[PDB]
Amino acid sequence: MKVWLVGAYGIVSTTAMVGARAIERGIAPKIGLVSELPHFEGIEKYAPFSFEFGGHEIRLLSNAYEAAKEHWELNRHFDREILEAVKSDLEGIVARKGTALNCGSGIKELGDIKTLEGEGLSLAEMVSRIEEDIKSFADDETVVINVASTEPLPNYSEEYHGSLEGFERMIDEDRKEYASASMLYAYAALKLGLPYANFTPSPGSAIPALKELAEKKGVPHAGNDGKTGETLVKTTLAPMFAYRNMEVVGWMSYNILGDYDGKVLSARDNKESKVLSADKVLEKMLGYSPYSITEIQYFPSLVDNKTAFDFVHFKGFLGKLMKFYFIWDAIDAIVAAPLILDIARFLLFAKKKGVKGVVKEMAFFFKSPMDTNVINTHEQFVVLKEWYSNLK
Amino acid sequence: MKVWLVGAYGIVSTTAMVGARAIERGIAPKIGLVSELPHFEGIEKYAPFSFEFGGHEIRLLSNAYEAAKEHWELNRHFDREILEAVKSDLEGIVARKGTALNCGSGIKELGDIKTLEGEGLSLAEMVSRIEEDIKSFADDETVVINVASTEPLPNYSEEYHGSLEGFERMIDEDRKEYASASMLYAYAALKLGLPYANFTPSPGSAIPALKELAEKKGVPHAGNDGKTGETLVKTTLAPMFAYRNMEVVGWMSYNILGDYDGKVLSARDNKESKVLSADKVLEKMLGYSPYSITEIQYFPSLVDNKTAFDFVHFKGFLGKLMKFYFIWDAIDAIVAAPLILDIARFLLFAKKKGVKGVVKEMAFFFKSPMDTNVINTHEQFVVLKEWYSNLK
Amino acid sequence: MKVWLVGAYGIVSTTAMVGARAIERGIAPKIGLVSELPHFEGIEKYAPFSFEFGGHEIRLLSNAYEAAKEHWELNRHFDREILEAVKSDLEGIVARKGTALNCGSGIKELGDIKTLEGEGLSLAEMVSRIEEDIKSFADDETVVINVASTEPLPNYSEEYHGSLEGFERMIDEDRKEYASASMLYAYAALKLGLPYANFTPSPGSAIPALKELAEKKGVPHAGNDGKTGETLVKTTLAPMFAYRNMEVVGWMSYNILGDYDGKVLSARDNKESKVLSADKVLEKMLGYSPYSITEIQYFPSLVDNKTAFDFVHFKGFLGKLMKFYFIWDAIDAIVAAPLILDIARFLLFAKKKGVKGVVKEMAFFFKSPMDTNVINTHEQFVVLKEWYSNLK
Amino acid sequence: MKVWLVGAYGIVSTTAMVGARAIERGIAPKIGLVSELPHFEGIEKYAPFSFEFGGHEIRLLSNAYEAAKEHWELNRHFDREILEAVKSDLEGIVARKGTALNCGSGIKELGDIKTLEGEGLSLAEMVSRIEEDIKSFADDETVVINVASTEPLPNYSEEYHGSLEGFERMIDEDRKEYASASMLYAYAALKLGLPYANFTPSPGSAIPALKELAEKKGVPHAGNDGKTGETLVKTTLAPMFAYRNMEVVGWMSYNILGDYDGKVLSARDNKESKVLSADKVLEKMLGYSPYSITEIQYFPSLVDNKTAFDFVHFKGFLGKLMKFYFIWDAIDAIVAAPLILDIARFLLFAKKKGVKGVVKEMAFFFKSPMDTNVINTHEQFVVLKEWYSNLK
Ligand SMILES: NC(=O)c1ccc[n+]([C@@H]2O[C@H](COP(=O)([O-])OP(=O)(O)OC[C@H]3O[C@@H](n4cnc5c(N)ncnc54)[C@H](O)[C@@H]3O)[C@@H](O)[C@H]2O)c1
Ligand SMILES: NC(=O)c1ccc[n+]([C@@H]2O[C@H](COP(=O)([O-])OP(=O)(O)OC[C@H]3O[C@@H](n4cnc5c(N)ncnc54)[C@H](O)[C@@H]3O)[C@@H](O)[C@H]2O)c1
Ligand SMILES: NC(=O)c1ccc[n+]([C@@H]2O[C@H](COP(=O)([O-])OP(=O)(O)OC[C@H]3O[C@@H](n4cnc5c(N)ncnc54)[C@H](O)[C@@H]3O)[C@@H](O)[C@H]2O)c1
Ligand SMILES: NC(=O)c1ccc[n+]([C@@H]2O[C@H](COP(=O)([O-])OP(=O)(O)OC[C@H]3O[C@@H](n4cnc5c(N)ncnc54)[C@H](O)[C@@H]3O)[C@@H](O)[C@H]2O)c1
Ligand code: NA
Ligand code: NA
Repeated sequence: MKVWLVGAYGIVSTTAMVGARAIERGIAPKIGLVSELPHFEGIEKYAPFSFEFGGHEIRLLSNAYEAAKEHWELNRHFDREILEAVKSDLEGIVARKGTALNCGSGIKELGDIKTLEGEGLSLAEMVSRIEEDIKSFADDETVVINVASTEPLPNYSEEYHGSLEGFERMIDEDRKEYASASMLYAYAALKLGLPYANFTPSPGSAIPALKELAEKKGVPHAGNDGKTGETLVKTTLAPMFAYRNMEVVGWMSYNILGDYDGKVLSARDNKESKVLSADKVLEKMLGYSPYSITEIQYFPSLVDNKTAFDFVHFKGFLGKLMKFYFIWDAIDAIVAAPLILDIARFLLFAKKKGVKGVVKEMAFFFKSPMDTNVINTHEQFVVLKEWYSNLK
Repeated sequence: MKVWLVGAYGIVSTTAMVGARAIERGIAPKIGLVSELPHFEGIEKYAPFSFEFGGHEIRLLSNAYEAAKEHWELNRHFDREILEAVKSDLEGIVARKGTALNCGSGIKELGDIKTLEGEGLSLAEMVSRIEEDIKSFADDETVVINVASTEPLPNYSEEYHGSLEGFERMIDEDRKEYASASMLYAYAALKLGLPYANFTPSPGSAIPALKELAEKKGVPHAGNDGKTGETLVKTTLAPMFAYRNMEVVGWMSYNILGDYDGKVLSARDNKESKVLSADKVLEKMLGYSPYSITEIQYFPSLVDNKTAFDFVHFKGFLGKLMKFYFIWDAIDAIVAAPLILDIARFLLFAKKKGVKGVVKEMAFFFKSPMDTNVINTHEQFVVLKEWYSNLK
Repeated sequence: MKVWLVGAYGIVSTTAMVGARAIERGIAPKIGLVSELPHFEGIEKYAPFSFEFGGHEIRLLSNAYEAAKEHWELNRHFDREILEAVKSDLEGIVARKGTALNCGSGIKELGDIKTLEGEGLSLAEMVSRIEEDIKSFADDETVVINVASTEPLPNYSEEYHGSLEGFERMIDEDRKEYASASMLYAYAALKLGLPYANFTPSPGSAIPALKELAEKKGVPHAGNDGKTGETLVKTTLAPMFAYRNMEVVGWMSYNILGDYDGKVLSARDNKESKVLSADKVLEKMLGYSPYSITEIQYFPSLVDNKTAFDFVHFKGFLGKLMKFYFIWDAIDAIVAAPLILDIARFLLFAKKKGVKGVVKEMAFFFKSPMDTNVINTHEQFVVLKEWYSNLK
Repeated sequence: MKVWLVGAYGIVSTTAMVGARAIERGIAPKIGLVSELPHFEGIEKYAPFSFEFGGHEIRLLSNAYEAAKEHWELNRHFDREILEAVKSDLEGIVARKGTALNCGSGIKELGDIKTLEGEGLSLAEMVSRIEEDIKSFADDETVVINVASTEPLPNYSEEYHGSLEGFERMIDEDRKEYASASMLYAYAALKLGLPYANFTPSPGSAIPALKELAEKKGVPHAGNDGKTGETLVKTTLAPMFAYRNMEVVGWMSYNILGDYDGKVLSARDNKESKVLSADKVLEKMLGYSPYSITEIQYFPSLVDNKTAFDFVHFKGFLGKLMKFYFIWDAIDAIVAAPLILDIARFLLFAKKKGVKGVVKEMAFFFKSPMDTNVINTHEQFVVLKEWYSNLK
């Protein structure tokens, strides 16, 4: 299959790519890959473990190996022997210039960039560029996945976001103020008939205009926001207090990371997307609102080794308060990369089984799952096993 | 309803008793009580929230208030106002002398004791004493719950444990070597037709002889070993790594507590019951065996504020290792006491709905659930909701 | 001795007062009191353990017992038996209306207040009120200690802060914009010849104008900002990495607390004082600057049980990075209250031994110690033992 | 200078050796090296940073590179580029067969071994072998350092350990029962006039017989037991509670590690040396005894990444209890290796300045410092700076 990755030179994207090749060549195991769990035995009928890559970027690099090597040099998150072994393959992956339209002050932190809007292009002329890039690449086993830096909350609009005719009136009118890059790549993927998933908390396809598009076109789509680390523990651990009839009175989450993702999210406007996609979640599981703080702070020595500290204060019998603490030390790109591969495969599956519109049943992968109030990791894994069973 | 509690002067038992009265008088909330969750709306038809208490003890105290006050003085785990309010009621709860038969070197740590075997009695004469105590107390809404100190592994016997005729040949023969106190109270409860649960990891009713008894007599029973704190997190958190196709390569659990339970478990022979009821659990959820250490150490300053430190080391994508830590700070008797009340109510329910034999469906409450390989807290809560739905 | 406490109805102040009486009546031990360590044997010649209290407040309460009881009700940070025992004594402690001048947006969080400036008074007329309150109270064994909510950074001024003639030209001119409440109480204490310490990070006496005053008047003074919890660990633990020739590359401190102090510091302008009095400290011990973040977030369930989470990332041999974590769970008022008593006693001592100006040698008590680059807790404890030895 | 290392193929030893060469070739920094702190400017007059290595081993390997590579393969605790760069130099380091005499059941865990006693040799004939190995190597700038696996407590003897004439009567008599390998290498180093340090908690030179020897021969010696990680925090952090007049009521230390050191210490008899060299330390700083547990458990996934979890429970004002937690994640060989280099250099220094007998002033490096009750890391660093100042 083919996968077009927006943000193709990022750490998640490049580590998905390193990983795919390394497993393909049989020099790495298949751990971390949900689509390789036994209950999904049979998936390789529809989405075999075979990948070719392309994508959009705004940072300047020769190819995807150079990009992979840049993150590796800092993180050493896979062996030098893997890098060497996948070099050749990754050198032939060359991203295309995308659009950083309304992608926040955070984008400054990425250094050297070049974008389509900086060429002067109108919305319609950018859309055309994006679609040309993908369609030239795409086939009938192609999926577009967004793994680009998180954008701030978009400029509000019922007219331009509320319907597909309204969204297309935006492009027609060249009303840049209401378009964000991630809306345009999602728009482009769906107009071309390709499945789309958003691994970031940027709006993407989560606006009505694009939900309506995906359905008309009969195209499956999923998101938003990969649930990979702290929030996975949170949606796995919060249920417990509910099952035991306890009140969570406060829950603190503090995350520190560096590298590009930590840099970008170091901006106030970009940060806001991720902190509000991480605060309403307790309520969806407990039905009420504990005092819940969630913070991201930049901390450069850690690079992609995002580390989180949470503290859960909770009432139990007689209303006596008690305490729980945890700490997560993992590299974000390792928890994230095989999920891109699973999501893709599950997308191809769903496309082949005639699925269209939000694949709500893929909530298991995401912090802000579209078109569903099922947040509890256990309930989401069941919904996912049962979804796939019904369609196999 | 009535509840006969073995170890009636313990902290769990006395805090169940304080709590029951305090809620009865409407001066405490119903938090921590699973039987009060909305899905169990309707239970109060069969097991209303109304309790009268009795039990067996070996430590010497005037009544259950004096006992409650002793633990309170050290722990202050509920308000002074509650204690005062429940005093009168608890002063009229007077335990009966039980049996510490083959209950380990740990029993020394409890100080002043007196037991039936120390009167010289044979097995048959002790059995008679125990049954006389309970039957005089019991009615048709009576349940017997074991909350006594944890016993070591019992002396092995196919003949005497393997069948009810064989177990009764033990009593007949006065073969003390093969009987443990907790087998005799379980034997007595079931011979009298009362439901029984074991909140401790001592054998209790978990031997074939007594499983066969409960069935013949048409009596429901549940256990073993209340899952209240660290192990609840463990069976709630371990699934996550499985759902995400990760390998847990090692898992460390270290617990420190004091007070009587920490004292008794400070012995090598008594400790062994609890550490082996806490080590095989990962396998039942993951299907393989991480390196898993589980320790209990005495630490007197903590009293009943058992605190646990766990560390989970796990492989993910490409086999990169990563780390998770947690720490649990809670008072054991607060996490444990409403469960005694739930278990009782669920026992009365099950009795009334004609249930007999192991109530496997109550696995949710226990670390060593009898007659079931369902350990995952999520799966156990579902099995419990569905059990009760089918019978309501 | 007498102690006038600014913020006399706060938790620190009231718990110093509860504690002093409880020890006086011999119903509490002398733990937490540095002035009671054996190397300070002999201090009771100059500052016996005997206290009478007064102070300034802006929150409305009948007396210091009602105030003590308010914090106790929420925190239960000492026994009910102590409260009862010290009631009478504390009921006869009645604060006087002070001034909240330029004390930040945070002051809103304290609810019901009344202040001198709200009566309309000029600077000179407020100064007069403050001095009248204290002088009526004071004797020759009186010390004034500031334990009031933290103020934001004051409005900058060389003219009005730079000299005593300049500061007094401020009062004369009624230039409120450049005066903060804590400058006026410090000004008043020193004009009356009383020793002063600042337990908060508000400017207090730490401006040149007031340093010059204290010297002229021959009056000892100390500050700023009680080092009681996290920062005590930080100045005790940071040296270690230096002694071992390691580079600290990043150090994260995150604090969560509630109650009034957490409320007030919940404001952006008030928070700023405490976060900049907690960030430059590493450099003073290591001589360079690790990436250091320090945050305070409001978290109401904790009340005065401020809890902190720090993470220290550091290079060692060959430049390999390694990790250290800690967590502090303590009630702030317990760590803070005996220090008020020590500081006072050490102030009276110093006054009697003819000491004047900044008592740099009391750095051991403070996060921002005036007139000294000695931050390392070990070095500060030595400087303090040696100071007192030289004067005894 | 030359350094003879007992246990020359261990991770500490080989990483000291990798490190020394890598710094020598100017491809690594001098971090972690206490002898390179500015207060020891001038040391390179007496002990320049220049090293040649030799040592005794019992595990079978071709040279010190193969040994270094074995630990590296598992731990990757320095770059591949360093290994390659130091290869040649390390290939020419070939250990000599030593003695595992009375070195515990733990020694089984090391796999393939060969030892002098297994050749049949008497004590006198082994001593001769050991001395021949070292003397052939030694010069006038040679030091012998013990970095071999920890031995159990030795078989008790006043006669044979109590005096040098008595110890030599042991060798003479061939009374193996009372000799441990580490006593014989220490005996040999000192008879040859070489300085000796013990980086392990095995007796070494810490018996009177060998203390008397070192003095007669005018030879400096130091130990025991490198204080590198958890215990360094403990002797840095414990003072704080004392300075603040608090009572530590309990202190828990739990360590988990793997690799050879964790394997060997996995034995009950070997473990005992390290747990009793880690329990009496609090008293030497606080003057009383908190409840203190200290444990080591094997945990193979961690290899040399020893991780520790401590919990400190302590009374403060009014006797209110409060809590502190910490966790140490570091690789033991990184914290340990430059100390071998410092200790050596400080040994050569001391030898040249005519120092003889225990160098008590090197306590700073060790968990069980000989001939001194100075345990507090701050006080030990001062004693060390002042020692060196007095002699420079
Ligand atoms: N565990 C995780 O790594 C995790 C979890 C949840 C969500 N995410 C989201 O995944 C995304 C990528 O994560 P990462 O850690 O690889 O970050 P990264 O910054 O290294 O990668 C993002 C890449 O996208 C590029 N980019 C930014 N805006 C773009 C645009 N509008 N068009 C085309 N390219 C653009 C950047 O140049 C960069 O190369 C981030 O939004 C992150 O928040 C990551
Ligand atoms: N969260 C929890 O508190 C928790 C969790 C799981 C299991 N448990 C089990 O619950 C039991 C009670 O816990 P606790 O903390 O109240 O301990 P506890 O020691 O205070 O109470 C046990 C009581 O039983 C009595 N006893 C001991 N052996 C007896 C015998 N054979 N016959 C009659 N009485 C006997 C003791 O005297 C004591 O009063 C222990 O086995 C414990 O391991 C507790
Ligand atoms: N461990 C600690 O508790 C700790 C450590 C370092 C510094 N401090 C500082 O101590 C101070 C008091 O701490 P707390 O926890 O008791 O807080 P608190 O809010 O309960 O007490 C402060 C009291 O001062 C009063 N106040 C505020 N501004 C005033 C003004 N300008 N004039 C007169 N009264 C005023 C408030 O009404 C309140 O009653 C805070 O600044 C705090 O930041 C506390
Ligand atoms: N931070 C630390 O690494 C640390 C801290 C304090 C003490 N120590 C002590 O340092 C010693 C070495 O630590 P390591 O982690 O390198 O362990 P390691 O097991 O890898 O190295 C010890 C080496 O000594 C050899 N050996 C064992 N007994 C011997 C004998 N009697 N004669 C000659 N060789 C022998 C072993 O074969 C091995 O190669 C251990 O005692 C350890 O407890 C280490
Ligand atoms: Na870690
Ligand atoms: Na705690």
